[PDB]
Amino acid sequence: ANTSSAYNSVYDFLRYHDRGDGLTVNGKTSYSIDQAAAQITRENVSWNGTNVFGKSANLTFKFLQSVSSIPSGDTGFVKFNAEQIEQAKLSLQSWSDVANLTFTEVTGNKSANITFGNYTRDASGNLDYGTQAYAYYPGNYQGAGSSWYNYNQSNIRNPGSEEYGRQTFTHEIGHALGLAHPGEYNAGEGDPSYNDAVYAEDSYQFSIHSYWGENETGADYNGHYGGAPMIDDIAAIQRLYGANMTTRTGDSVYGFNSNTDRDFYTATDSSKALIFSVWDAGGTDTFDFSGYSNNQRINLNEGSFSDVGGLKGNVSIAHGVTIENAIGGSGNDILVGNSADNILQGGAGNDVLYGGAGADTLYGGAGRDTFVYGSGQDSTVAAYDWIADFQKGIDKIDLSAFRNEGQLSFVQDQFTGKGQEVMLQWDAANSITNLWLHEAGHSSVDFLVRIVGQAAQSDIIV
Amino acid sequence: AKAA
Ligand SMILES: [Ca+2]
Ligand SMILES: [Ca+2]
Ligand SMILES: [Ca+2]
Ligand SMILES: [Ca+2]
Ligand SMILES: [Ca+2]
Ligand SMILES: [Ca+2]
Ligand SMILES: [Ca+2]
Ligand SMILES: [Cl-]
Ligand SMILES: [Cl-]
Ligand SMILES: [Zn+2]
Ligand SMILES: [Zn+2]
Repeated sequence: ANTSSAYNSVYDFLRYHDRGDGLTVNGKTSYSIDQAAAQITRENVSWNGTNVFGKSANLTFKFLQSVSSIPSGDTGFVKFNAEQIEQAKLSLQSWSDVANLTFTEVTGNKSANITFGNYTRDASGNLDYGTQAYAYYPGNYQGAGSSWYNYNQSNIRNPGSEEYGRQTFTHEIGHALGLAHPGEYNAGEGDPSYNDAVYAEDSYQFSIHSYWGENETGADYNGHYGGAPMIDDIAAIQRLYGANMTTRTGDSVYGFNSNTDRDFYTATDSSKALIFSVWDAGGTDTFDFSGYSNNQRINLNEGSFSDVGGLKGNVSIAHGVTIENAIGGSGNDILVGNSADNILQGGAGNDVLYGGAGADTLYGGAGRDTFVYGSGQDSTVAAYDWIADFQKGIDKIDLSAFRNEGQLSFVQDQFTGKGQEVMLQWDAANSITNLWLHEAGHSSVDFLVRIVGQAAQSDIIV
Repeated sequence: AKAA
C-alpha cells in the first residue's frame, strides 16, 4: 500500500484533529462534537427552563444606565460606551445567526433577560484592574442573565479594536444563554490549568468558553482572538434553542470577497486573520482564501478544521453544514473536498486537490498541481470529475491509492479485460482527454475523469 | 450561578 506523498498528505489532513471514538489526545479523553456540547450545556438550563431542548426563545436585552447593586458585590458601576454597545450587538447577532433566538433591546425601567454593565471596584471599594468579566445563567433569580465587565481593562472599553473584548462579550452572552465552561473551573477559585481539562478539546480551538489557549491543542492563532461562537458552542447552543435554518441560505462567500456582512467571516486584505466556525443553512457556498500567500490546508468536510492564512486550526465547519467550493492562495495548498459536488481552485503555487466523492470541477491554477484520487468512488461515470485547466507535463493526476488492489497498468488504446488498467483517450473534436480507469472486479469501466486539455502518460502517477 |  505504498502510496505517494501527495495522497498521504490528503489522507493525513482528512484526519487532522480526529476526536472521540475512544481516542486520547494530549493524554486526555477525546470528546466528540456532541460529547463536548453536552458537557458545555451540563447545567441543563436555558431561558425555557431546565432540560428543555430544541425550543426557540425570544429574549430582551438592556444596556444598564444605573444599578442599585451588582449581584457579585463588585462596585463602581459604569454604563456601556458606544463602542461596547456596537460590539455587544454584533456578539448577540453571532448567536442569533446560529440558533433560534431573537434579541430585542429594551430601555428605561423595563426588565430584560440579558443585561450589560461594567464595574471598576471590588466589594471593599478598592480599584480592580485585574479581573475581566462574568455572567449569570438564565433563571428567575435576581441577576439571572446579567453580564458584567471590568471597565479598567482596555480590551473591555475598546472591544472593536482589542479582539479579546469582543470575544469576552460573545463568551459572557453564551453563559447568559445557558452555556457552561467545558471544565469545572472559574476565575477566583484557585488556579486551574489545561491539566485540569476534562477532555482534550478543552481549548479556544473548539469553544470560546474554554479557559485554555488554542495552542494547548496544537492550533495557533498568533495572538488573535476569535470573535464568534466556535464549533462546540454552535452545537451546544443549537441543542438548547434549535438551529437557525434561515441564515445565509443563498450562495455565501466566506473569507476574501465575502458577502456575509459579518466581520468574523470577512478578510479585507492579507494581513487580516480569520478565526471562525461557519454556520450556513443553504445554497452553494465558497471558502475564498485567495488573498493569502501562506501554504494553507482547506477541508470542506462538515466538522473539520482548516489551516488558513498561516494560522493553524483557525477555521472549521459546524456540524450540519455543507460548504461546496474552495479557493486557495498563492501558497502551496491542500484542498480537500467533501461528498458534495465541489469546485476547487488551487490558485498559484503547487497545490494538491482532492475532490472526494461527487462530481467535482478542479482548477489547479498556475503551478505544478496534483489532482488526487483515493477511490473508484471519487469519479464514477455517472458523476465524473472535470479537471478544467490541466497542464500536460506540469500537473499530475495521482492514482497511487489504487495500488492497494494492485498497481494500475497504463494501456495505450484498448483494455485487455484483466482490470487495474488506465487509459487516456483523446477526443480530437472537442479537445477533451477522457481518463478511463478499469478496476479489477468491475465488469464495466466505471471510473472516468474528463480533462479539458491534453495529458500524457507521464502525467499520470500510478 | 456565576461563570467568571
Ligand atoms: Ca449559504
Ligand atoms: Ca451549502
Ligand atoms: Ca495555491
Ligand atoms: Ca466532492
Ligand atoms: Ca496551483
Ligand atoms: Ca497547474
Ligand atoms: Ca469527485
Ligand atoms: Cl468525500
Ligand atoms: Cl462533452
Ligand atoms: Zn485578528
Ligand atoms: Zn466564563
